[PDB]
Amino acid sequence: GGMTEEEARRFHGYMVTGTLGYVVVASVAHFLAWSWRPWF
Amino acid sequence: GMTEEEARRFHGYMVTGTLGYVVVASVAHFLAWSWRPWF
Amino acid sequence: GMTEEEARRFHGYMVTGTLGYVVVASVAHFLAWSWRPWF
Amino acid sequence: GMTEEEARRFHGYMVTGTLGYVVVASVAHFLAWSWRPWF
Amino acid sequence: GMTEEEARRFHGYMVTGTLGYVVVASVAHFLAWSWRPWF
Amino acid sequence: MMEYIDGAQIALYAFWLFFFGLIIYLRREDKREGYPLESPQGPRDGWPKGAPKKTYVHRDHG
Amino acid sequence: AMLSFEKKYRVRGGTLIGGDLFDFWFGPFYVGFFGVTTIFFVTLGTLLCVWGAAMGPTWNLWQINIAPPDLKYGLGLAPLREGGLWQIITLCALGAFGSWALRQAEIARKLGMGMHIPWAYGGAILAYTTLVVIRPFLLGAWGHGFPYGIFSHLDWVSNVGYQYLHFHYNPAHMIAVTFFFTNCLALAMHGSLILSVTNPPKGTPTGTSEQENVFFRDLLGYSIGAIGIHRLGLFLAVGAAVWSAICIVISGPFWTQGWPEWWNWWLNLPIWK
Amino acid sequence: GSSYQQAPITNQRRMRGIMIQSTLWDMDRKRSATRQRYYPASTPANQL
Amino acid sequence: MHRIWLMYDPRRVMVALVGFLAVLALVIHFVLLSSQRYSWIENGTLGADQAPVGASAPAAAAEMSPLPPGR
Amino acid sequence: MHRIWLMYDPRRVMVALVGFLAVLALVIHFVLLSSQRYSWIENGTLGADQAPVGASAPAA
Amino acid sequence: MHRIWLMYDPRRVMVALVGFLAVLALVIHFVLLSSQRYSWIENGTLGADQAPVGASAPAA
Amino acid sequence: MHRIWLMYDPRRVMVALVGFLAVLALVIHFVLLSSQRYSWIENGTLGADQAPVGASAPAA
Amino acid sequence: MHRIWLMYDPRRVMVALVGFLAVLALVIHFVLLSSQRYSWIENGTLGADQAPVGASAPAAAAEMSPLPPGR
Amino acid sequence: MHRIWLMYDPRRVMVALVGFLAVLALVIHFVLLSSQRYSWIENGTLGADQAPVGASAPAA
Amino acid sequence: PVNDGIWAWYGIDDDRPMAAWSRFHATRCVEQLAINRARVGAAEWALADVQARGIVPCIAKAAAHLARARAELADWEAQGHRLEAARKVTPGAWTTPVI
Amino acid sequence: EYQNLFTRVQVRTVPEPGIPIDESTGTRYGTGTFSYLAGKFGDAQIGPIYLGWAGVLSLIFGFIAIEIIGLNMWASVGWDPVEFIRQLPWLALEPPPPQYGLRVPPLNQGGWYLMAGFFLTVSIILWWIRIYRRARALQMGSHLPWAFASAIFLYSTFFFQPLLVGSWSEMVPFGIFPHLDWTSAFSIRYGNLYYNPFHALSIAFLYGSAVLFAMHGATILAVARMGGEREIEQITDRGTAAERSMLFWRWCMGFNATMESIHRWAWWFAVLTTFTGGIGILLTGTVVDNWYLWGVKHGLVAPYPAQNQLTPEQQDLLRGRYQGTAPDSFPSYVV
Ligand SMILES: CCCCCCCCCCCCCC(=O)OC[C@H](COP(=O)(O)OCC(O)COP(=O)(O)OC[C@@H](COC(=O)CCCCCCCCCCCCC)OC(=O)CCCCCCCCCCCCC)OC(=O)CCCCCCCCCCCCC
Ligand code: BCL
Ligand SMILES: CC[C@H]1c2cc3[nH]c4c(c3C)C(=O)[C@H](C(=O)OC)c4c3nc(cc4[nH]c(cc(n2)[C@@H]1C)c(C(C)=O)c4C)[C@@H](C)[C@@H]3CCC(=O)OC/C=C(\C)CCC[C@H](C)CCC[C@H](C)CCCC(C)C
Ligand SMILES: *[C@H]1O[C@H](CO)[C@@H](O[C@@H]2O[C@@H](C)[C@H](O)[C@@H](O)[C@H]2O)[C@H](O)[C@@H]1O[C@H]1O[C@H](C(=O)O)[C@@H](O[C@H]2O[C@H](CO)[C@@H](O)[C@H](O)[C@H]2NC(C)=O)[C@H](OC(C)=O)[C@H]1OC(C)=O
Ligand SMILES: COC(C)(C)C/C=C/C(C)=C/C=C/C(C=O)=C/C=C/C(C)=C/C=C/C=C(C)/C=C/C=C(\C)CC/C=C(C)/C=C/C=C(\C)C(=O)O
Ligand SMILES: COC(C)(C)C/C=C/C(C)=C/C=C/C(C=O)=C/C=C/C(C)=C/C=C/C=C(C)/C=C/C=C(\C)CC/C=C(C)/C=C/C=C(\C)C(=O)O
Ligand SMILES: COC(C)(C)C/C=C/C(C)=C/C=C/C(C=O)=C/C=C/C(C)=C/C=C/C=C(C)/C=C/C=C(\C)CC/C=C(C)/C=C/C=C(\C)C(=O)O
Ligand SMILES: COC(C)(C)C/C=C/C(C)=C/C=C/C(C=O)=C/C=C/C(C)=C/C=C/C=C(C)/C=C/C=C(\C)CC/C=C(C)/C=C/C=C(\C)C(=O)O
Ligand SMILES: COC(C)(C)C/C=C/C(C)=C/C=C/C(C=O)=C/C=C/C(C)=C/C=C/C=C(C)/C=C/C=C(\C)CC/C=C(C)/C=C/C=C(\C)C(=O)O
Ligand SMILES: COC(C)(C)C/C=C/C(C)=C/C=C/C(C)=C/C=C/C(C)=C/C=C\C=C(C)\C=C\C=C(C)\C=C\C=C(C)\C=C\CC(C)(C)OC
Ligand SMILES: CCCCCCCCCCCCO[C@@H]1O[C@H](CO)[C@@H](O[C@H]2O[C@H](CO)[C@@H](O)[C@H](O)[C@H]2O)[C@H](O)[C@H]1O
Ligand SMILES: [Fe+3]
Repeated sequence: GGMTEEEARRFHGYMVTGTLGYVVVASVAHFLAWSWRPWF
Repeated sequence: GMTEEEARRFHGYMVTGTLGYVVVASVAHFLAWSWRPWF
Repeated sequence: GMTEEEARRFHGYMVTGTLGYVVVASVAHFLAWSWRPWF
Repeated sequence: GMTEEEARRFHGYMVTGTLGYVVVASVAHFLAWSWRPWF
Repeated sequence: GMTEEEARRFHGYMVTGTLGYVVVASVAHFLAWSWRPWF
Repeated sequence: MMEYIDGAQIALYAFWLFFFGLIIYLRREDKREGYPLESPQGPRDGWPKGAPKKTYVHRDHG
Repeated sequence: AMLSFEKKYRVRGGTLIGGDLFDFWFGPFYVGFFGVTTIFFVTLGTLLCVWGAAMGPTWNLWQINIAPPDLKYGLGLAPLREGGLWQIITLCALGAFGSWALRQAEIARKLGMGMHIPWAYGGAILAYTTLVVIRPFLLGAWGHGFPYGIFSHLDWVSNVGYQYLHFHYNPAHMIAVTFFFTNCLALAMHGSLILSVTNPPKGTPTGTSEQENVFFRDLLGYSIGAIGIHRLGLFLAVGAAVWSAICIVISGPFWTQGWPEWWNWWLNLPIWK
Repeated sequence: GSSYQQAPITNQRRMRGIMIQSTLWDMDRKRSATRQRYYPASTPANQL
Repeated sequence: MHRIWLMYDPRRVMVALVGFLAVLALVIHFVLLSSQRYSWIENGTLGADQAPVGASAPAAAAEMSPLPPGR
Repeated sequence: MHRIWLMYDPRRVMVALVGFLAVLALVIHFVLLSSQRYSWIENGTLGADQAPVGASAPAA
Repeated sequence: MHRIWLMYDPRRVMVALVGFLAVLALVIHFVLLSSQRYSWIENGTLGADQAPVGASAPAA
Repeated sequence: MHRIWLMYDPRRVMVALVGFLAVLALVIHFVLLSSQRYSWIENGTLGADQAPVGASAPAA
Repeated sequence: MHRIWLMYDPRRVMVALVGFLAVLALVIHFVLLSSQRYSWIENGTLGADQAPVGASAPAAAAEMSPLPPGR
Repeated sequence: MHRIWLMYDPRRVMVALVGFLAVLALVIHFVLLSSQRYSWIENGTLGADQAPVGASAPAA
Repeated sequence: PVNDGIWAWYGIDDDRPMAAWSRFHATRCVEQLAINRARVGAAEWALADVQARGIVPCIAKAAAHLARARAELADWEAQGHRLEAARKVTPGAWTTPVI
Repeated sequence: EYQNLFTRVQVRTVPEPGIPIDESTGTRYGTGTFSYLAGKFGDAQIGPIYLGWAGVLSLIFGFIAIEIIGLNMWASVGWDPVEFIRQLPWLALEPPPPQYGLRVPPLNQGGWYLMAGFFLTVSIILWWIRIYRRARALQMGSHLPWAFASAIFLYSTFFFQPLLVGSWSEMVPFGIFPHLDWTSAFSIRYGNLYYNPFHALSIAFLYGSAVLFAMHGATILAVARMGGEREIEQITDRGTAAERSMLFWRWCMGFNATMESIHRWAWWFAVLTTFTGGIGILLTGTVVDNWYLWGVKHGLVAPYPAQNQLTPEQQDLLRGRYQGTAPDSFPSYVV
């Protein structure tokens, strides 16, 4: 199957942005968990 | 597989059903919270 | 594989049967709640 | 396979058998209720 | 295989045999009930 | 009443009689091929004598 | 005597040791060098078993009991009355079972067959060698072997089992039992299928590989095929003996508590500790 | 015994297996699982 | 709604229906026969005022005993 | 209703039915024979007023 | 929304739906029948003010 | 980003999703039902102040 | 860095990634749920100063010579 | 040194490396979590002076 | 992967398209060229046999198989040309040519 | 030397079998497919299944039996889904208390057990009928259903022996480790099952089944290169693979089977495992109550020197009681 470098560059734009957005959500979840009950 | 028109049409329903599911879940959680808070 | 109009016919029955069942189950819960509430 | 008039003919007996069975069960339940109620 | 007139004949014996057996069982219950009733 | 004989002993000898009967049957079946044996003294069967060699009918196809 | 087709096959060759010297038959039996050694170890081992019975309390076949030595003798040969006779018989049995396997290899070679049968029998020899050599040696005394006696070895099996309080909880034993039970099921299915196509009801043609594959397919949901069922039967039967040897060698040398408390690791997985 | 009196519901085991006390419970110390061993208290509402 | 028999072969549906009704009836009869209030074979002749109520305690009987005397 | 015998061979139904009725009867007889009230081989000669009854009104 | 039945065969979906609902209904009835509060075959007649609650009596 | 449905066949995704959501929902409900605090079948009618709380640190 | 997607089929990547994150998330929640400090369904309403803490190293003598609990 | 990527397929070494790091990381975390000293989920808020220590020699 | 098998788990893969010189890829290429030319020869012999005996649906598949054998050969010929070009520009490469 | 233990070259066929041999009533369910993994060890086709009326009902009855067991196990850990997986092998659905004998017990004290046992038993009988009908539809002998009847016989003795001794409490609990607890306690209660001669025989055939399948599996693989795995053609049209198989065992141990009759040895060894087993269970607690003492009577038991000797007052002191009922009270001892 094909996969051109413009398709790869378009996919990378979504894959990075989705990854970072998920890490941002997770960062808020840890901010909430820590303010509720710190683990250190 | 799908044409792009089929994907557009499908996605709108998929987003709608997801949002409807999240709405009902949010009401279910706030009912549960008002009954017996977990924090 | 159905035709589009044939899927549309089945969908009408399928939605109506689903909502009819939910209606019956709603009345079952009205009776169960009147007999012995769980909250 | 089954033709549509043949399906419609069969369905009339399925509905009648179901109704007869539900009726017999309804009398059975009301006998059982009058003997020893469960609510 | 089975023809419809031949089914109609067999259905004669089958319904009659069922009802005959049910009658015999009804009498066995009348005797059992007279000897030691269960309600 | 019988002190020594009991139902477990009886059942066990019933099994032994059956089992030796079965071994005889199986040894007759084992001898449908390769028998009677060739020997310098002529043909030999051993014991028990083997069942006859069996013919198989194939199908007429469809 | 000979089977009607046999004479053609009785060539010289395929021996491992003796060459032509022992390359002959006695009635149905092939001899060879390992046939000679087999009969030596069989005769010596048997006559010593009969001597053990003679100096024991009874000739009753079920009650004869030739016991290993006390544990205090360690890895030495005990006095013959005291278990040394069991130790000599054990050497004869090893010599016989080994000779039998190597004789089977000479026979397979003479017939141009693969070596599967000698190796499949090696699974049983492994299990025996584990019970009387490897496990006793790891425990440090020959006295850990089982006694030679038709019921007295069952008393040994019983007591070894309860040395670990509840031997059913041994995890390798569960696998070994599963193999033995699965093997007996598979044997019944394979035996039934072949006989059912070769002995169909009277007035029915002889069946075919297609019919047995179709039947087998809707029994298990997949068709195993003719080579597959023989690979499976060999795998299950020999695998049972190998897992048996594992289950007994771990009991004592490597695990000493009751077997039920081995399962404590499962309760303590951190997802649910 | 001549006749049987029930234990309180909190003394009744919900696992009926006869060897469980030696085969599992003597090694299992988990607090949730230990709490699951017995039925919880149960009271007619008008007695609360 | 009769078109359900065009998509499903009624030969197969009726076996599944008969089997489902069979297990459901048998489950309910066995449940009741094991209950206190509805053990009709032993206690069917009691009036409703004297049939058991509230016997939900999960160990109503002694768990451990000899077998009944063997005769 | 006779066209049901076009869907199912009565040779199969009659055997299946006789099997079902045989097992059903066997189950019901065994359930009764296992009971106190209807263990008729040992106690069938008792009058209806002498036959066992399950426990009345517990903790009355 | 009807195009869902183009994407999936309705003959498959209805069997899966019926199976799922039957099992779910069976599970929920078993869970309730197993509780004390909803042991309805033994205690269905009690009336709501004297039905069991999962609490311990005050002052023991 | 509806073109997600071009790289993934939605016929496969919707079955995977519904299977996941069904199992996860049941796991969460049974985890709650198993807990002291949320054993709602036995204790759902208790008020929020009456509901159980797991034990604190010992000095608390 | 985008050329990593020339090297791997993105349909295989995303499925492996989502499966990895789902399992990791489940594991971390169930590890926490079995702890005492983060048994949040039972004890989530406790304040942080009231939540359980795993016990310290002993009092520095690490030795016993007690006095009874009061009768 | 970049010439090793002609000797070895980068596509396959990367997968093997990611797998190796994941396994090693999970092993070390669970080894620590099972210890006394580093049972950080229960005792992470203890100060370093308060955390457990494995028993010393008696020096006698 | 049929050729490297288990060693593909450790990232040895001498089939992959290569444009720099590599004695390992050149070795694989020389082996696979011979095998695929023999495989093309057998495929066209089989077509000639089945054409001669005339069975129509078999002639169709024999031609389809031959086309696939030619295509799989052409890939190895392309690999051979890449490596042979890289051989000429790279010191210490082989003296015998690829392809 | 090639061992023939796994297949390096599989072949696909685009149309397929799996569409059955001509079969009449019932329906073929699903479309055939190939597994490459199945094709490594055996034949690759994973494919269509037949049920008919008896197969459908067997699955319905059996599913209910499985649900009742699992729901009771899950209820026994208080519906905790974590403890359900963590404790799964220790969980059971447990038979009724002994004092009920054969009477119907309370629902939570064995009533669910008897229900699950009933639906499982009906499901097993309906599966036997399903197999029997399928063997005849494919125009085969009835060897497989009678082999399966031997397994069902042993299984039924876990109902009939409790019936004969007069209590459902004696039945086997549904549960992984709990049924092994029962298996041990059965041998304890009845004074060591090793001395039950039908148990000894059942083991002799269980071991013999492994001996035969090891020998036969190896034999056929050893001649498979000569076509020896085409066993039906070796039976109807004997080849050199059959002749060599006969000569190997003849030259080894002095006697041999045939390519057909080895499958009869196989069939009878497997069948006799469970048949002798069932007889031994039925005799236990009904004819013999202590198998070791039956062994002493019939001379099975090897003598050992005494490990202890009791005095006559110890003989009276060391007799216990038979185990009774559990204490149904929590005594205060204060006065
Ligand atoms: C509980 C579950 C059990 C589970 C386990 C169950 C195991 C069952 C399988 C084992 C038993 C079958 C063994 C067998 O068939 O061997 C072939 C042999 C002879 O073959 P043949 O083809 O019929 O004849 C050949 C002859 O015509 C020409 O041969 P040749 O001229 O070259 O050589 C002369 C013969 C002379 O025969 C003998 O010497 C007989 C030797 C002993 C025969 C078996 C006696 C009983 C068992 C052993 C007791 C002594 C053992 C110490 O030489 C030979 O043929 C020697 C080859 C045969 C060697 C067989 C060795 C078998 C050992 C079995 C060990 C059993 C251990 C328990 O057959 C026989 O001699 C007759 C066998 C009859 C069936 C045995 C069952 C009888 C049940 C009682 C019925 C009433 C009384 C007969
Ligand atoms: C301390 C333990 C006791 C002991 C107690 C018992 C007891 C008790 C029994 C046995 C039995 C057997 N024992 Mg013992 N056993 C001991 C020591 C041993 C040793 C050994 C090396 O020490 C061995 C090899 C054996 C070997 C054997 C077998 C020969 C025999 C079982 C045959 C069989 O195929 O069963 C496996 C086959 C079956 C169980 C048949 C099952 C068929 C059914 C139809 C399958 C239904 C499946 C269904 C559809 C799916 C259900 C799904 C679930 C509901 C979820 N025992 C010691 C002395 N043993 C049995 C026997 O026959 O005794 C005489 C038996 O009952
Ligand atoms: C000769 C003795 C040996 C033996 C033989 C033997 N066993 C056999 C046979 C034979 C010859 C068979 O032909 C038979 C078989 O089918 O084999 C595949 C069987 C069998 N041996 C079995 C097991 C077994 N055998 C054992 C042992 C033995 N089997 C002995 C060693 C053991 C042991 C050692 O404990 C076990 C556990 C089974 C695999 C099988 C019989 C299968 C059976 O009866 O199943 C009944 C059905 C159920 C329990 C229900 C299943 C429920 C599904 C999971 C539900 C799915 C949902 C469903 C679709 C819903 C319904 C909707 C409808 C509308 C469709
Ligand atoms: C509570 O009662 C039970 C039931 O009696 C006692 O358990 C008994 O003893 C065990 C050996 C056995 O396993 C069990 O089946 C059962 O038989 C249990 O130990 C507790 O005992 C105390 O209460 C007894 C009781 O029955 O209430 C009481 O028994 C005596 O008094 C009652 C009247 O209150 C009378 O009916 C009994 O006949 C009488 N029995 C005896 C032997 O005296 C116990 O008193 C004594 C002295 O045993 C109580 O025991 C104690 C130490 O307080
Ligand atoms: C408690 O004890 C223990 C447990 C032991 C302690 C723990 C220990 C350990 C070792 C933890 C390890 C953690 C870890 C290690 O790396 C964790 C690593 C996590 C990572 C990397 C997460 C990455 C997430 C990325 C996501 C979600 C991406 C989403 C992508 C989206 C949404 C894009 C959608 C669009 C697409 C695809 C394009 C379609 C095409 C289009 C439109 C087109 O073509 O046009
Ligand atoms: C005990 O507590 C523990 C467990 C320990 C705690 C931890 C918990 C954890 C880790 C939870 C994680 C949760 C999670 C993720 O991981 C949760 C993720 C949730 C998500 C994503 C939910 C999404 C739901 C979406 C739905 C329902 C969509 C429905 C769409 C419908 C109906 C329309 C279908 C299309 C139609 C009709 C059109 C056809 C047209 C066609 C065909 C055409 O036009 O062609
Ligand atoms: C305490 O217990 C625990 C377990 C812990 C608590 C938690 C429980 C949980 C998590 C529960 C979750 C529940 C759930 C989640 O979604 C439940 C979801 C339920 C749903 C979706 C129900 C839908 C029902 C639909 C029905 C019945 C449809 C009937 C249709 C009929 C009759 C007509 C069909 C069409 C035909 C015949 C075509 C004819 C024409 C044709 C052919 C033509 O014209 O061609
Ligand atoms: C766990 O705790 C517990 C206590 C168990 C609690 C839980 C309880 C639960 C979960 C209960 C669920 C109940 C339920 C859910 O669906 C129940 C559903 C029941 C249903 C649907 C019943 C339907 C019955 C229908 C019948 C009988 C039809 C008979 C038809 C006949 C006779 C006619 C045959 C046709 C003929 C003659 C024509 C031939 C013509 C031809 C061929 C032609 O004309 O061509
Ligand atoms: C735990 O609960 C527990 C305690 C168990 C309690 C609960 C129990 C329950 C739930 C019971 C349910 C029972 C039940 C449910 O439906 C029971 C249903 C029973 C039924 C339907 C019985 C039907 C019987 C029919 C018979 C006998 C027919 C005989 C026919 C004959 C003789 C004639 C044959 C034809 C001939 C001769 C002509 C050939 C001519 C030809 C060929 C020609 O002329 O061509
Ligand atoms: C929601 O769905 C869930 C998640 C719950 C599904 C999951 C279920 C799970 C996890 C199930 C797990 C099941 C397990 C692990 C089962 C283990 C079973 C084992 C190991 C069983 C072993 C032996 C059992 C035996 C031998 C039982 C035999 C029983 C017999 C023979 C009973 C016969 C009963 C009869 C004939 C009853 C008749 C009824 C009458 C009224 C006549 O009473 C006598
Ligand atoms: C399991 C319990 C179910 C309980 C069900 C309770 C009864 C529900 C049915 C109500 C009947 C009226 O409901 C209505 O029926 C008509 C046919 O008459 C269906 O009509 C459907 O088929 C017709 C053709 O036949 C199409 O032209 C139409 O577009 C389509 O919707 C409707 O979709 C349904 O909404
Ligand atoms: Fe075979």
